[PDB]
Amino acid sequence: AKLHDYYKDEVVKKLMTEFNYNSVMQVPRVEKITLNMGVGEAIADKKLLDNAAADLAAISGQKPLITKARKSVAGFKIRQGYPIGCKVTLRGERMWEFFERLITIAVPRIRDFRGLSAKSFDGRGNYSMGVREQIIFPEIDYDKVDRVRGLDITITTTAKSDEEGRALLAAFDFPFR
Amino acid sequence: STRRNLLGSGDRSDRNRTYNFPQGRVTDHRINLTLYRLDEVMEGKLDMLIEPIIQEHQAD
Amino acid sequence: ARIAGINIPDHKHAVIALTSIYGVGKTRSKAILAAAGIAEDVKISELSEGQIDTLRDEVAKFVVEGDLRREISMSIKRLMDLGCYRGLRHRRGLPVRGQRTKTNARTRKGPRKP
Amino acid sequence: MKKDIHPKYEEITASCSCGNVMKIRSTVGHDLNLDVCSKCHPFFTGKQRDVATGGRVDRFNKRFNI
Amino acid sequence: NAFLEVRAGTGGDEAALFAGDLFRMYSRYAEARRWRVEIMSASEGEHGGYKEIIAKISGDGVYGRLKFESGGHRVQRVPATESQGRIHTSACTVAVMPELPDAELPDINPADLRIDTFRSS
Amino acid sequence: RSLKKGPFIDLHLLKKVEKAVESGDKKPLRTWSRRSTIFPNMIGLTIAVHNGRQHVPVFVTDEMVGHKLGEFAPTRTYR
RNA sequence: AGGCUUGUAGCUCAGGUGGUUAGAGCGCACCCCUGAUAAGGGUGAGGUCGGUGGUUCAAGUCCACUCAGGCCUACCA
RNA sequence: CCAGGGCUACACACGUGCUACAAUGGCGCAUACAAAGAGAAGCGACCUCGCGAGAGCAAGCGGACCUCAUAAAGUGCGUCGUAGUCCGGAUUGGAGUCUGCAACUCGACUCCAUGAAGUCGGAAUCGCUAGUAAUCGUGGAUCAGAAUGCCACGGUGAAUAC
RNA sequence: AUCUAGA
RNA sequence: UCCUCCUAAAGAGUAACGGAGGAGCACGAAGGUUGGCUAAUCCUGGUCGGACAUCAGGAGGUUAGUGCAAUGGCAUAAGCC
Repeated sequence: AKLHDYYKDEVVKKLMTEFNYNSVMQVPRVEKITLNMGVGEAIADKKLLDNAAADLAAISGQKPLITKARKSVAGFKIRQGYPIGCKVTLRGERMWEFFERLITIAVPRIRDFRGLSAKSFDGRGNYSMGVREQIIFPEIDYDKVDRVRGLDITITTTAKSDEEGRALLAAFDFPFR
Repeated sequence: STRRNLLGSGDRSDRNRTYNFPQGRVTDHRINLTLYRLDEVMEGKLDMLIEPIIQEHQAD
Repeated sequence: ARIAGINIPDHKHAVIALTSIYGVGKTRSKAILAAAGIAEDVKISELSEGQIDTLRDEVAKFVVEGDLRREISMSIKRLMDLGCYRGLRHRRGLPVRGQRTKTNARTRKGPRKP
Repeated sequence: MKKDIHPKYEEITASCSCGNVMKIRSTVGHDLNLDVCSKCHPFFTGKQRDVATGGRVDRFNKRFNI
Repeated sequence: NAFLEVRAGTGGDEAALFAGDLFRMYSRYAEARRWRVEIMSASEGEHGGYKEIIAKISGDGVYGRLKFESGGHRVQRVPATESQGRIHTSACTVAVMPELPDAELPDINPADLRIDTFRSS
Repeated sequence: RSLKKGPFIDLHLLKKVEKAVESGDKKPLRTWSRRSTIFPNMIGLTIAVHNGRQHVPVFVTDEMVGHKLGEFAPTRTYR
């Protein structure tokens, strides 16, 4: 929210000075964020994904979709249509607020922290990182839960290539070692 | 036909060596070698055993 | 109560609770509670945040949970790259400090499998 | 969003010991205590100290002294 | 390559236990010069060692290095199965047969075959 | 862990290093000294330390300074 | 020649019908009993399921294709 | 005769031990109660310094006097509440200290971090009838240093034999 | 159940 | 007995102890209607996660799917919800 209101004035201008766009709508703007959590171990413990989706409902804002096996594989004992990973594609106001709550209280609480990498770009302008635990989010007690469960945030931006998207996030003082 | 000729009668009449542990001595009957080794024979190291036999086999 | 990584005790006295941080055992904890000035048999349940702020910077003096793993691993990985005696012992998992290796050494050399 | 399937999104107030308050919206419950944040954290001094650790000859010089 | 084959002779328990210790001797010799040794068959003894142990040794000129070991080998020692502690004399016998590979056993050449077709009875 | 007063060397090694200062580079300098530490001025040299039967030549580097010479010459040769 | 039926641990066999998981006796390795061996007692490893290719989410199994073994038939002239 | 290495190597097996698995216990403080020994190119107070191994000057004593030498289990008071833990201490990283010409292969000991295997152990199996078994500490020889071994000493102190 | 063969 | 292809000679039909394969069912919804949607397989980045689980983007354009044999079809979709 507040760094959306920092976006619309100083990050738009902050990139209009840099990559000298003759238009304004050529500036990147972050489309959405898709928190995945591919729990996998619903094949053996069926009631695991109840709490594994209930975690994303409290980390993010809203209620998660629980997704299914596309084509069935015998490498992992899943039949097609089996609930194997829960996701939330949050966007709008809640994506600015989850991203704002990401770089403020969630990134610096990572244990044995190096700084987020910069090679986690797909060659398109989309940043995708993975987090190990839950407890970089304050909504988890560390005492109420019992599982080593973690997710992997996927930041989707409308930049053309990732030379541009690294500038878009690094204009939000995103860590980038 | 050949194995019977090479594998001897089995009995102790000396047939092509001894291995004398109380004296410590080894005697190959041909090229009447008198090596006193028996720890330098019982882990390989029969280089000195075989080598004068191949010399006195390339003698003919 | 989140100093240097995690630190979650439960009704445990404070010097025993601060051992949980990698990089401080019993002594260095009494150096914390000596310097930062907390009584020893208080609990981190009782220990409020206006006390903890004197400890989140006090354990931060000596190298703790985070940076000490790459300190230690940096020294080990140094020794392997030297190609000295001891790095030639760290490559293999044989005891560095000159122990018996004929009979003992199942700590360094793993379980008695083969 | 939809109604009566989503959890609450109460705007709560944050607090670290550093002195950096930014109130924010989540489902933590009542209050937010912190110790580090986007500031007051070694993102810029802890990413400086982990690099420089080598150097051995001046160690040997710290034992002769003459 | 060669077939090293140690049969135990006189002293059927003790020289079985000693043919174990000639097989370990050339076993220790073939490992020195880096030759492959492989126990193709081994009739074990009663108290250790073997009554016969035929083991193919391959390598680099195995036969010319080891063709001289065929024959007996008389063994003077105090045995292992000796409760009175006196010397007993035994013998092991070794053979060394060379590699001698295979060629096609029939030449099914029908120009050698006189085909005689006659009436059945 | 050793000898708090005086990092230890031998004169037949040390003066050989002193002459190896002005000699430029050399072939490996046949020394049997293992009980000596490596002074920092030996960097660039290639002295060969006796392991017991052969002299292994080892290049003194900035990492390998306070250690002794016999660190870098493994005696027993396993599998 | 076809027709029917084997092939699974080092050996002898189940497991195959019934598609998702490999077992038994003996042998073998290790430790006890014993003066020492056998017997015995305790502990353990050991398989890509004859090689080849399809179907299937997955082949030891199901269908072809063979390869090595076995039985039966091969008659009227 | 000499220098370096080795007898300390490590896919494993066997023998004897030491430490444990804990709450009749661990830790912190205060405190009590011995025997037997050794000591001069030795034992070494006292006092100071060092977190600690120890370092500086150094009194005494070839000793019933001087030195190692604070005996520990014990008792009192807290504390931890059954957790692989305030159990256990391997293993490792760093800095040390002593002796010795010399501590890399390969010494012992301290401090700080480390904190693994281990929850009484299969078939079998050994010692032990009383100050014994068990447990607790101490001393000597060998020796520059270097014992969990050996040789000795005392503390507490059983159940059992039809 | 057995314990070969050199006083 | 029945279905599909080839033989079958560009309508239909057409034999052989000719070459290849399936059926003796399934489904109260896998039927109807309205509304919505578009694959397979690779590459890049990503928590354990792996060549092969879920995510995001890109390439590709039916190489997918069609309850089951093959042919014919099928995006207006007959495939998916």
